Parts: sequence; C-alpha cells; structure tokens
Amino acid sequence: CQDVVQDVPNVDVQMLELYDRMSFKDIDGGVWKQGWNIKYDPLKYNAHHKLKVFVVPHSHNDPGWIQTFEEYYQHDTKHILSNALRHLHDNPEMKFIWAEISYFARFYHDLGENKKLQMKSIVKNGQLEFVTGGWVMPDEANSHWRNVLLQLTEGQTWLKQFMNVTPTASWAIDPFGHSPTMPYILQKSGFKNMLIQRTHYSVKKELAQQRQLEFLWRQIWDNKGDTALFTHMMPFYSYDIPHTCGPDPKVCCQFDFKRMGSFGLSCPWKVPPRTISDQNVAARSDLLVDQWKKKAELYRTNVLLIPLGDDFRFKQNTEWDVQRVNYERLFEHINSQAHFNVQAQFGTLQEYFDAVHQAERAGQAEFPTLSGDFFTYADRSDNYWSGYYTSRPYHKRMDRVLMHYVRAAEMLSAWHSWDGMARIEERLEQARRELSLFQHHDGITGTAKTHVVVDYEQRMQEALKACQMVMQQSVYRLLTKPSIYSPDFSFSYFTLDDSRWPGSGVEDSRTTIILGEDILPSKHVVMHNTLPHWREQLVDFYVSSPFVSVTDLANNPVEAQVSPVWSWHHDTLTKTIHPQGSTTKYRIIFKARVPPMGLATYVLTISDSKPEHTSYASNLLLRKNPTSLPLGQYPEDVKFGDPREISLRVGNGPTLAFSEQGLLKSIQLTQDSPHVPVHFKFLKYGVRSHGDRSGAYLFLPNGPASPVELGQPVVLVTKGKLESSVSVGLPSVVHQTIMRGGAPEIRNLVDIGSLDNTEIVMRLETHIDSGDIFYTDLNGLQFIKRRRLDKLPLQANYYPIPSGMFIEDANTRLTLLTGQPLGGSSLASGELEIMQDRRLASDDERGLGQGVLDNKPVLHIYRLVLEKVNNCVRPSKLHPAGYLTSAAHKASQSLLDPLDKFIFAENEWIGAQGQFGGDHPSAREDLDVSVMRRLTKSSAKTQRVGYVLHRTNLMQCGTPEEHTQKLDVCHLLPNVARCERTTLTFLQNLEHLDGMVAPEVCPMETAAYVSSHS
Ligand SMILES: [O-]S([O-])([O-])O[C@H](CO)[C@@H](O)C[S@+]1C[C@@H](O)[C@H](O)[C@H]1CO
Ligand SMILES: *[C@@H]1O[C@H](CO)[C@@H](O)[C@H](O)[C@H]1NC(C)=O
Ligand SMILES: [Zn+2]
Repeated sequence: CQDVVQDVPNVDVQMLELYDRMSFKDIDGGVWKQGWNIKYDPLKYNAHHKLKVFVVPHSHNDPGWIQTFEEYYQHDTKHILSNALRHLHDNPEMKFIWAEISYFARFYHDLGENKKLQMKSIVKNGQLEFVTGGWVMPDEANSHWRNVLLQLTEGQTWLKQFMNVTPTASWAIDPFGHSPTMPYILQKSGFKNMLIQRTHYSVKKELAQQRQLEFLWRQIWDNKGDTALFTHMMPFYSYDIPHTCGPDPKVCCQFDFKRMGSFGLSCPWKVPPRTISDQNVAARSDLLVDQWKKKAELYRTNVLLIPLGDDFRFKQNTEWDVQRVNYERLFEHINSQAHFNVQAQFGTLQEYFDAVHQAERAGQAEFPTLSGDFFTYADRSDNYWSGYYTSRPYHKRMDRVLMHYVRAAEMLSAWHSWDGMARIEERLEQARRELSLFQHHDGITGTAKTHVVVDYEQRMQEALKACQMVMQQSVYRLLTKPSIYSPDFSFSYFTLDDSRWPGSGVEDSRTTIILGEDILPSKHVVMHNTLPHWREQLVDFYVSSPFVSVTDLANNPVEAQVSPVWSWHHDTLTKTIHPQGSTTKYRIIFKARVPPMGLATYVLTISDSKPEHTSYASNLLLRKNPTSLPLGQYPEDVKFGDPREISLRVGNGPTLAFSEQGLLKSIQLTQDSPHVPVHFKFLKYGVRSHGDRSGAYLFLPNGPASPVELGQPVVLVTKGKLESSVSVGLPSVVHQTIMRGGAPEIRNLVDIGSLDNTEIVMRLETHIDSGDIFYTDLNGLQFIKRRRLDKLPLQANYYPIPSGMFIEDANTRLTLLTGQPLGGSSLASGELEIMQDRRLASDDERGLGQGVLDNKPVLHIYRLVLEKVNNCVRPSKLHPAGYLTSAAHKASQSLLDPLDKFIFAENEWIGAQGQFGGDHPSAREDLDVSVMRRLTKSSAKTQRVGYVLHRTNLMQCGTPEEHTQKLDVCHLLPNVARCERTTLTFLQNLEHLDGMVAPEVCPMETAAYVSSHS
C-alpha cells in the first residue's frame, strides 16, 4: 500500500500551486476573448505529417432543466434519437456520440423490434458511440462519490445488457467545474480517457500556453501514478459550435449550418453561415482550416478534436442534412487539396483518443502529469459559479437521505433471494434510477426551473417509499423464525421512523407509538446498522406516554430518557418565535447497539408511573415575558428565566458554553483544559444593485456578509442524562446544539421565507491560527487543501462543501461535517462559514430564465468536532491533501449513514427474533462496505452478490489500534463457489481470487468484489 500522507507526489501541474502563481488577469485577448491571437507555422504540416481532424457530432440532452425529463423526451429527445437512427442507418460515414443513458433507455424500450435491431447495428458498427454511459452527466461538485458510482453503474449496466458495449471514454461538457473524483471512479471502472470543458477561463489560458490541456490526471495523494487517467480539457468558452472549431467564434459560427433563419437561430457575431458550393468551398475551407490549425497549436499531437453540436441538436431531418451535406462538401475539398495537408472526417470520441495515443506511442508527444481539481469555475470576468453549491438546499439534503436509503434497501434485501412476486428488484431499480437522475448537473445543483425541481422531488419521494417497502419486508424476513414467516408482499410490517427527514418543523410525518393499558401495552422496534462494525447510537421515538421503559429481546433493561416534543412557531400575534410542547406525545431516547451490517430489536413498554430505568429531562425556557408551558403527563415542570449565558456537559464529553442568545461561544474538551473560543454567528449576503446579479448559478455578493440582527431571541434549554440541547428561534433559523456525550450535533431549521435577494450564512469564529489555509472535501471522498486568495473576489473563495470542511494550526483543528452539500469557505484566519439558503429575485443569464424564489423549510444537520492535533502525523506543508481524525470520520458517518429505525405495525410480532448479524465481522473503522447488491434474480442457478469496499485514511494521532476482524465480503453469504475482483460497476471480472477470499483494500482505495453462490 502506498503511503498517502508522507510522500508529496511529484507532478508537472499541481492545481493549488498553479493557483498560487497565476495572476487571473481578465484581459481582452482579441477574437479569442480570453486567450491571445494564435499563430502557427504553415510549414508544420506537410505531405508526410498531416493534421488528422475528427469532427464529432453530438447533442447535449439535459435530463431535466427548463423542461422536465419527460417533457424534453416527448418534445425533443425521442425525435433526436429517432432521426439519428434513420440518418446514421442511411449515411454510413456519418457519426454521432451519445452521453445520457436515462434518455436512451427511455427511447429504446419504446422502439419496435425492427428498430431495436437497426439501433444495435449502428452501435455495433461504430457509427453511434456512447460516451461515459452513465444514467446522466453528473454534477461534480455536490454529488457524493457513491451516487456518481451508482448512476454510472445504472447506465453502463443497461448498455451492457442491451447494446453489448461498455464505454471506456468519458464526455463531461457541462458540469460547472470538475472534480478528480471522476477520473478516480472512471479509472477503476475500466476507463482509459476522459474529456472536460467547464474550467476557469484563466486556467484554460494558462494550460493552453504550455500545451498542458491534455494531461494524465492522478489523485492528489498518488505518488506512484496508478490512479492516472488521460484527460482532454477543451480550450474555449463553450462546447457549442462557435466555440469548438477554433479561436474565433465569428468564423466558427459560420460553420453551424443550423443557423440560417428557417430554424430560428442566427450568429450573434453577425456573419451567417453560407451553404457550401463549388464556387465558395475553397474560400470557406481556407477559413475553416485556418481555425483548425490555430486550435491544433494548443495541443501536442497531429490529431485534432472538433466537437460539432449544442443543446438538443440533431432533431429535425433537415438539420441532419444541412450539417452533414455541408461538411461532406468541405471534407471532399480539403482532403483533396494537398496544400492544406489535412485529412478531415466525421469521427467518434474513442476514435479521437485512439489516434492521439497512436501518435503518443509513435513518440510524437509526451504528456504532462497533473493533480488537483477545477473548482471554482468562472466562465467570464468575476462570474464565479459558487451559487449552485447551495441553491435548492432542501433537495441537496434530500439527495443524502435517499443516498442512504438506497444503500440500506439494497443491502437489507441482498441477504436473501426473493420471489419475483415480492417486486424487490422492481422497487430497487426505480429507487436507483430516480436518485441517479437527480445526480444530473441541473438536478442536485439546484439550477432547474421550479416545476422541474418539483418533478425531481416527486421522483425522489417515490424512490424513498420504494426503499422503505423493500427495507421493511427485508427486516421482517431477517428477524422472523423461518417456519413462521408468512409474507404478504404488499403489507407494511414496519414503518420507518426518521428523526431528521423531512425533519421537525418541516413535515409532521413521524408516527407516534400509541401505548395504553386499554389498547396496547408494548411495541417492538428494530434498528439496522448498514456500517460493517458494531455501532452504538442514541435513537428516539415518539410515544403516547412519558411512562415508557425499554428492554432488549433478552428482556434486559436499557437506560432511557424521555423529553418533551417541542415545536417552534412564528407567533404572528406576539411577533416572537417560541416553542410549544406537546401534551399528547413524548420523545423516548435510548442507546441502541447494533451488529455490523445487522439488526437489533428492542421493546418499549408502558407502565402507570415512572419506570426504574427511564429519567426525564428538565426544560428551561429563557425569555423575558414568559407564559406557562404545560406538558400533559410529563413529570417535570418547565422552568423560566431571563436570557443568560449557560453551560452544559453530557456524560464525560465536552462542556459547551452558550451566549444569552443561545449560540455556542466555547468548547472545553476536558475538566482541566481551557474553554476554547468557538463562536457561531449568522450573517447575510445581499445582491448588487448595479452590474451582474446573483442567481441559481452565480454568487455575486454586494460585499462581505452583515450580521443578522437577532433581537432578544427565545432560548430553550433541555437537560438530560443521555441528551441535552440548546435551541434558539432566530430570524429564518431555529438553531439547535445537541449534546450526547461527544462532539455536538448542530441542526438548523432554515426558513428564508420572503427575504428576497438574501443568502444566509452560518459562520464559526475561532482563534485557530489557520492563516489563509482551509480544507474542504470532494464528493465525500477526499479532503483537499484550499488557499484563500485575496487576489480573487469573495465568491471565488467559496468551494463545494459536500460533506465536510476544517481549519487547523499546529495544535488545534475545528472540523464541521454536513448531512447535505452546501457552499462555504474560510474568509479570515480562524473562520469557517457555510451557506444555509439563498433567495434570489433575478435570473443570472445562464439560460435558466428565473431567479430562486421557491425556497421551503429545510432541516440542515452537522457535527462540530474541536480536537487537539499536535500529536497527529500530518502531511508535510507541501502536500495538497488533508485527512480526517477517527472522531471526525465517525461523526460524518453518523450524519450520512445513521441507524435506520423500524416500528412494528401490528399489535403482535409472532416469531420475532432479537438480532441479526451478530456473527458478521466488525471491520477496522476506516473500512466501509459502500455497496452490497445482489446482482441476480431468483431463477439464476448461480447467485451473485456484488460489494464495493472503500478504505478512507484517518490520521495517526496516538490512539492504540486495537482488535477488529478482517472483513472478507466473499464469505458474508454461505456456499461461496467463487470470488472475483471486478470493475466498480461489477461489469468486468478482473481477478479470480484464491481461496475465494476478498482481500481488504488500501487507504484511499476502493475495490469491488463479486461472490458467486451455488
Ligand atoms: O444558456 S443557453 O444559452 O440557453 O444555452 C447554452 C448554449 O447552448 C448551454 O450551454 C446551457 S447549459 C445547459 C444546462 O444544463 C446548464 O444548466 C446551462 C448552464 O448555462
Ligand atoms: C458482444 O460483444 C462481443 C465483443 O465485444 C461479441 O463477441 C459478442 O458476440 C457480442 N454479443 C454477445 C455474444 O454477448
Ligand atoms: Zn447540461
């Protein structure tokens, strides 16, 4: 195993280092506005060294954006695919690449058999080629790597099954900025090449000047280079035709033949395309070839890529003709005029890459190595696309919830083979495809029109319901004596209970467990733990009585705590935001202990008075002018007081101090240690009154944030033996700090209401001497070092915070982990900040055609970990990566993959068992079974189960290792006949494993294994 901490990789281009050196001046470069006037030596190409030009027809089909997926499919895409089939069938030399499999699959299953056969033939013969082959072309900023893998697998599995092809070249022309998580996943999924487009205009200029637009992209910690993936970065401002034939859009636009009036399109540079004829072909070719030779100067080989397409292009038959015929005339002339020394033709993406590598092998070029990312993107001037790191935060949080429910449903149901009547495969396929669809770069990014956001939400809601059905049927089967098990596959044996989604104050959706001497004395509940190690976590349920006690299935008492159910209300009468306690329902909380990838059953039983092993929290409402707060049968009376500073300590954990406004002010790690200043503050950013306006994509603040005026907010303090909390109703945010004995959990119920042109940010102020350095993660996979650059505007220093961020000095680190992707930064030494929501009245001119005014209440969750790190073995100052500590990593897992909770729905569970998986191996803490998926239906003689294993890398800080058993996923199910290492999509076998044992992987490595069972 490579050391990913101590050896700084030696690469030709390291993006953080390149950013430190670059000046980012936005000067007018001439016709290539963001470059310079390219010059070339006409003698470079000659009879023995020609410029091979591949023109690659393409059509960017967004799976939802300004129309929903189905609206686009009906109005545009089915026509594009139908006409592509006819035109490619009829014109053997014409070519076309396709990226979005969600649309292709939708189309293909509607085709008659004769057309399916015609389609397979034009793919088989190479005329229609799939690029990437994922369900979508995903966002690369907010997406979790697990979901990027899920959607890639969904599209490629469909392609393998129906088209018998697996793309090894990737095409990503529209994500807003690019992440190294893509080559990471692609290289481990058989890919050999990838192409990207949206990178900062300054970076395009800088790499173009050095001919570094093609590079071997390796991970920031990879010293050896085995993660490297050849990457082609396009050089210009857009993938449209005016910005793909060469440096001058005024000339390239003349070669987009769809821009001649009857189609309703024109060239904004005011020179229209002209039909090619024998009388103008020589002059037209001379212009085009000159553009091509200029573009060729920015690359190292004599093979040139010229994409030919735009959004939803190649729809009308007349469009196919006008593009094809004119280009065929140009190729015939150019290829027959020896003085150009060019051979041009339609081609596919793989053909381009194959020719580039043939040139490379001929010793024609050597390519530079590069590590780093390409955030944050600016397409021009100071227009940085950091707004979409936060836009539509309700759905960004929903993405993480569904991410987890999909993994839990696929894992719980993988243990058994299911009768087709159970519709398990059917519900999982729907859940994987709806979550996969949302990975689209207009989905999770929050950049679609209002009604399209609604469509994604409805689809994800359907997926959540599908997951719940599969999970509850699975739990019933796994914990019921086999000879008693009698499933009704349409019946709900259990109801899932989720405490944080949609969340308190968002939707009253949780069921109350109703107990009573005259109706039902007890109720079974079951917890599932998808992580491969034993885990304890507090869980809560709503119950109709405070007099409830908990036992495990051996009938051992379990210590519990009951607290009231508090809800916050904006009182339009008193004009205050204050809490009301339920007089009919209460929260019972207890520690559940669950086996690795297993289940544990408990019983809640009512009694007529205080049970021996249940305590009751005290509650203190701090506000001037209090009124009574009765709580029905709750045994402890609420207390009142004027606002004041408070301090709390649960268990032996940290002691937290709060200001009289209910916000954290300090954290004391141990009884001895100092009270470390850690202050939470909420602020707001506005929009500029002159110039460019912030919108769904762009963040264009009218200067640094201003503090939210807090007034004298109502603060609620609940203090219990297992859990305490401080909650405060601030304008637009009910802010809560919850303590359970370790790092606190923070929850924000964010309701930006009608605050137009406002972005609400949550900031942490400390005295940590971080200077201009901070760390943020990429796709929940790795942490990358960021350096705040004052030479760039505020919005350029915002980065994606998909799951965590931290700052540190030689002795102290503060890490903030998130349960949803949001945008954030560290704008001053000692600070961390992350945006909660943004409501923008104006459109930001990137084609959406609207502002963001559809905000709704969302419950954001976090864990806040203050730690001493002076004893940790950290990367040197020159290393571009950062790594979490064990505590921070576990805190992240508590947010993203919490225990799942199930309430038995009927009165009695006959044949109930107390546990499942007690014999599963409890793996080392840095290892995860990211995916467990049965890959065969029940009729298959040989059953196959796929596993994706990921090992992160945690800092060595002096805590002795200890125990843990080796995890061999191939022996998790019995009767194993074979074990194979496969690509991450499970589509190709890479290794036949000895003894049928799946070895664990190295730090920062991810592998996939498939076990076969007789
Ligand atoms: O913006 S508009 O001019 O409509 O169209 C452009 C040129 O065809 C496209 O690049 C728009 S891209 C397509 C869409 O997924 C992105 O959210 C847009 C971000 O700008
Ligand atoms: C699928 O493609 C392979 C080569 O890529 C070919 O040999 C095979 O016949 C095709 N169909 C099958 C047998 O699955
Ligand atoms: Zn797009």
